[PDB]
Amino acid sequence: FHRVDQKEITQLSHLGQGTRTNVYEGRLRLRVVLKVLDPSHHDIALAFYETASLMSQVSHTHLAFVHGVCVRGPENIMVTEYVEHGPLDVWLRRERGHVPMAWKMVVAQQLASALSYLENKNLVHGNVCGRNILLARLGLAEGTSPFIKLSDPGVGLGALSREERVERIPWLAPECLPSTAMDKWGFGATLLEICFDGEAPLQSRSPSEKEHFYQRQHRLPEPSCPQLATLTSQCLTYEPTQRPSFRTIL
Amino acid sequence: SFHRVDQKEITQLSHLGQGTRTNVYEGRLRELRVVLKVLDPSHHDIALAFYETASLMSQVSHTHLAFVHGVCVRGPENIMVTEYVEHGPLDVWLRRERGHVPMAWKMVVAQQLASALSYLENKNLVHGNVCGRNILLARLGLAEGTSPFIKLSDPGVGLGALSREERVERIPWLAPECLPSTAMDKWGFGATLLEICFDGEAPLRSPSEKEHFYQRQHRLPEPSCPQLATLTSQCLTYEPTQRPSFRTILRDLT
Ligand SMILES: CNC(=O)c1cnc(Nc2ccc(F)cn2)cc1Nc1ccccc1C(N)=O
Ligand SMILES: CNC(=O)c1cnc(Nc2ccc(F)cn2)cc1Nc1ccccc1C(N)=O
Repeated sequence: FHRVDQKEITQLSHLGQGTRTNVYEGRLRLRVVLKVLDPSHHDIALAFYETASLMSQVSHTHLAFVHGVCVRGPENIMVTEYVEHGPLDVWLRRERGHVPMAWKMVVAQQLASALSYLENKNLVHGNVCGRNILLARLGLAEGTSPFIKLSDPGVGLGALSREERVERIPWLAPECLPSTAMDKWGFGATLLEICFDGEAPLQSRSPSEKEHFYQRQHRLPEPSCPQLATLTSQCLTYEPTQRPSFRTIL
Repeated sequence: SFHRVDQKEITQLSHLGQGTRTNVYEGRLRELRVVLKVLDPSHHDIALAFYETASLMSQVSHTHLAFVHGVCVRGPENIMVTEYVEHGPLDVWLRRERGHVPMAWKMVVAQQLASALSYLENKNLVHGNVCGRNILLARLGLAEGTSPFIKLSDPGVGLGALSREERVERIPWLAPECLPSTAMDKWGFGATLLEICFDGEAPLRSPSEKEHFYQRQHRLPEPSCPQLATLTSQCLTYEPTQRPSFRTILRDLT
């Protein structure tokens, strides 16, 4: 990745928080988003640099751009693309009950296209969820279509604690609780989240209840949209090898 | 004239901005995404000028003119239900993108605006409120890379119903002969080309200073873009009859 000097960036409004990060709007000497990692252990910083490296070596219409990394004292900052309308799950909740099925199907194909590209290069995202799908275009006007970008996955999944992995249920693949196959589960859980207008299954459950659900191999709900019922059931199987490829899904 | 929309058919969503005696909101029409132009509580003569705009826009059809769905009366509020475009007003977008809007992009917008105005001129219809704020971006042409697409918004409350103070606030888009005809839209068009060339920074100042500028017949700046210098000078002439027709302007833009 490219090294960004702190003199080149300006930090502005707080947008949200990610795993061990704070997300801000900023400027790059361009409007950008700064993902500021908390003062962390070197294993976390390394997992953060690996994500920056991954995202800097890939290029796809539906993957967000990474400008580089800035080290500012104990803070590691990923300088990333600012996407106009921000996270999908937030927008879906605000528009609940008024998002058509045809709109949701365009998003699903766009996400599957980004993930087919990653699968073809044997690259793992590991954090596919509605919060990480950014809306570049809303597709609300007649004769327009939405346009998404999959955000970077942030701190790599391998560096997170068990508690953080439990917090990621139901997007977390069950084999990760104790491969590219994990993104098929994340994709399936995100399609459920989309079908339910940004209300993910198991959102009102405790960490203990979420861990129990996976330990007993309980299966996530069938979506309310019949067009994605078979696809989600095939993606949300506990046996990773039985999940379909993104070429097939797409 | 226009379709009547019952308030049960509309949902009022987020505030987008304000126009002359109006508040603009995003909305839904039973669904389609729309924009609701909510007129302030007004006298009957102001409401009538608002209905006249709704009637005008409902009787015309052009790919670069915004569609009007109809009018809803909600207590003392008159609401024009209009077409929603994804990216909003041109002047706002230009200021945010200042310094990286190429000249070829600005020329597509100019041709598209001249096309809408040639259509109105051919029907002897006056817009009276051509400005960057009223040019709506349906497409930026950036994600797909294929060029912008605009819609000229409705003119809102008819210019004839506004006060002198409101007309002075509309300088430099206001034609000077309107301070105390389709010719007025050439001036508005010319002032909008300047505004576009300057990345949404229009020329001109206090109301008194703007009124003096017109009283002394001072001429607006020459644009920084040499491709539109002659066209703007011809459109921004104080003698209305000396302004070129939109048929001519539209052929010159090719
Ligand atoms: C790689 N780039 C991004 O992740 C990114 C790009 N554009 C954004 N626009 C935006 C626009 C309006 C608004 F109100 C909020 N955000 C937000 C972004 N991140 C987030 C922002 C907040 C919470 C989570 C994320 C995240 N998943 O990182
Ligand atoms: C006839 N239809 C319209 O005029 C109209 C259509 N679509 C819009 N989309 C949009 C999308 C995102 C956003 F941030 C803001 N706007 C804005 C519109 N009006 C305006 C909105 C604000 C201020 C003035 C006008 C105006 N000139 O009336």
